[PDB]
Amino acid sequence: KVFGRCELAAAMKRHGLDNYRGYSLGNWVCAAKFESNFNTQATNRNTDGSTDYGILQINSRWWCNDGRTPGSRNLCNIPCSALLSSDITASVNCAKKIVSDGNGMNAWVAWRNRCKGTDVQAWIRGCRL
Ligand SMILES: [Cl-]
Ligand SMILES: [Cl-]
Ligand SMILES: [Cl-]
Ligand SMILES: [Cl-]
Ligand SMILES: [Cl-]
Ligand SMILES: [Pt+2]
Ligand SMILES: [Pt+2]
Repeated sequence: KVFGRCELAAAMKRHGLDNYRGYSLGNWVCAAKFESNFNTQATNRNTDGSTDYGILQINSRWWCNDGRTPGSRNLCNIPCSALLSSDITASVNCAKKIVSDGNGMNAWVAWRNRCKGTDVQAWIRGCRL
């Protein structure tokens, strides 16, 4: 499913991401925009052979099992395919684990390069939340 901006904000808010570990909702929406363009079914393969899945492009080396990433750790305890659902629950639950990890949102390269230090509140402007 491809979310609308305000639709995704609302879903993220419901699932407890607004200010999770100090990161305002705009940060999460901005990350989703540039990671996947709000498309739950996005996948991208990396040169190391791992793959990134879903709206937040969560990586198979560490976080989910795709059956083809040798020495994957599956720290979120889920098949990677679960991350492509139109229900964002699994993505959100796993993102919460990732962002608690030490590096915070710098784990998402597009957040670091495209959202960090910007007016991220613009991403929720106009929405009913
Ligand atoms: Cl919930
Ligand atoms: Cl929940
Ligand atoms: Cl949802
Ligand atoms: Cl929902
Ligand atoms: Cl959730
Ligand atoms: Pt939901
Ligand atoms: Pt939830």
